Amino acid sequence: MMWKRDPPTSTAPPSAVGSGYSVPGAQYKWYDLTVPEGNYALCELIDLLNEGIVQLYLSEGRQNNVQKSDIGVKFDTRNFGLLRDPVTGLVTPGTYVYKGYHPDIVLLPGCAIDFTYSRLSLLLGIGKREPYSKGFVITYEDLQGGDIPALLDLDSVDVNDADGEVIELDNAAPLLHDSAGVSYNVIYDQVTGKPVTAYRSWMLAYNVPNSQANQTTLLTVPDMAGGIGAMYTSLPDTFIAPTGFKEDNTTNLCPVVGMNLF
Amino acid sequence: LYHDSGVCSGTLNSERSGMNVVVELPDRNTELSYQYMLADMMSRHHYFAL
Repeated sequence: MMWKRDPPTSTAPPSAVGSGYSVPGAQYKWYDLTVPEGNYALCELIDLLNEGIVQLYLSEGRQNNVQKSDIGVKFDTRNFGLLRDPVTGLVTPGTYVYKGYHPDIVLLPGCAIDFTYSRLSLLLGIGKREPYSKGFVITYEDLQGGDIPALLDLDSVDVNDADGEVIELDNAAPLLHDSAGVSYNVIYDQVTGKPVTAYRSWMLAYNVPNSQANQTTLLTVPDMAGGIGAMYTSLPDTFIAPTGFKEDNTTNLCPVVGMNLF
Repeated sequence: LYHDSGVCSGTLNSERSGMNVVVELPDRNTELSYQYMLADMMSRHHYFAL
C-alpha cells in the first residue's frame, strides 16, 4: 500500500477530472497485516482489518508524505457499482449504497493483497477458482473492469432538488474529492467514457461476467467457521496402523485412526 | 538418555512387523539397574573413560 510518496505539489482539493492516474515517486512494499486473535463476527473482523491497515499506514506511510487518499488496500462490503445511470455513468444519489453484501477488496493502482500464506481468504468469502494453484494474490490488474463508478455531485447537477425537476444532462460531474478535502482519484479510463475513480473493487470485477475475477477467483459465502480443515484423531497404542501407515508411536505423526471434520 | 519415561521413550522395531518392541515403564530404574549391574561385574574405582 505505497509506503513512500513525494510531498504533494498542491494541498488544495483537485479540480480537474483525472485524465491519467499518477502518483509521483510512489514506492510499494509488502506488509504483514495482522488482526488480534479471537472469536469475532465478520463485520468486526473487517473493521479490525481496516484498523490494521490504518495502523500500517500510520506506522511509516503517514510520516513519509502519503496524501492519505493513497490507502491502497481496504476491506469493504458495499456494492459500489449500484444505483448508477447507464447514460450518466455515475451513481445518481451522490453517495454509495451503505449496505453490506459480501467482503470486498479495494486496491489503488500498484497495490495488491496476498492470501497465499493465510486462510483468512476463506473467511472473506474470496476463494480461488483453482484452490491448488500455487499462490493466491489479488493484484490491482487482476481487478480490471471492476472500476468503482464515480459519484455524481449534487451541486453541479442541482436540478434534482430545484424547479420541480429531477432530470438534467451534460452538467454531470463526479466528486473529485469529499467533504474533508481528500480526493477520490477520479480519472478517465482507457476507454474514456464517463469518468470513474481508479479503485477497482473486487465485487465489481467479479460481477462483470467477462473474465479474470470470474475465471480466477470465486465469490462464496464468507463462511465465518474459521475455514479449518479436518481433524485426525489417532490412537497409536491400541490400533494397528491402517493400510499405508507406518508405526510411528513416539511422535506426532501417528497413524490416523479416526477421521472427522473440525 | 530418556530411560524409564513412558511419555518420551525410544522406539526399536522391525519393518515388516512394525510393532514397537521396547516398552519403558515409569516405575522401573534403568540407570540404577545399570549402576548395580556394573558395580557387581567389577569394582567401581576403575575409571573407564569411554
